[PDB]
Amino acid sequence: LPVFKSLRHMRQVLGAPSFRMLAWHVLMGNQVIWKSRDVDLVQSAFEVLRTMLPVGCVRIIPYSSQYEEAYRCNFLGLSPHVQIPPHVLSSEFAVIVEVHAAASLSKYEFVVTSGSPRVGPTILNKIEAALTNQNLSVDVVDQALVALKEEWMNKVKVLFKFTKVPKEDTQKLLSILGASEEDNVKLLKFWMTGLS
Repeated sequence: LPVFKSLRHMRQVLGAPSFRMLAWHVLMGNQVIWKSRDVDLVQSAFEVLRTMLPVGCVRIIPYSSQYEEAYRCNFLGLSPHVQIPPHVLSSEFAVIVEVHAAASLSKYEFVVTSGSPRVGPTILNKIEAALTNQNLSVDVVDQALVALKEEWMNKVKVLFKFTKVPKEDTQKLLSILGASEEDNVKLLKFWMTGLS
């Protein structure tokens, strides 16, 4: 009963700024750390978050008793008293979500942190915007995410096929495809790991 049910639910619970920072890290392939007493809640978090990535981009250690580095996983679950190394705590390339009992999910308080820095990537804005509109049916949200994800994976394919070979050509192509901006370029690079 105390689990995340959707992206939208997760957004309601964590809050808008926190969700956006969390989602940006998921999308870019940065390490996502969840520290909780509750194994199932954490599993539900990952089940929800993974829907934002191509299935090939997911490497999960669901509930570890020690910190594991990024090469080990991009999704990491943790026991409550596990200690996170300083480089992680201050990293701009990881996000930590810590769950505690508070004084759906009312009994928990969530704190989301990351090393301090943005505008994109585009799929994030589009995803956040869909979650935002409370007038959206669940099926619409779900089907839109699938589509959005597919559109972005296609761009990855197009980009891979294209750079099988000037160099300024790539930016030009990307520009037509609406994917020239710095974050979009970073996302495509990461998403390419989800392809052979």
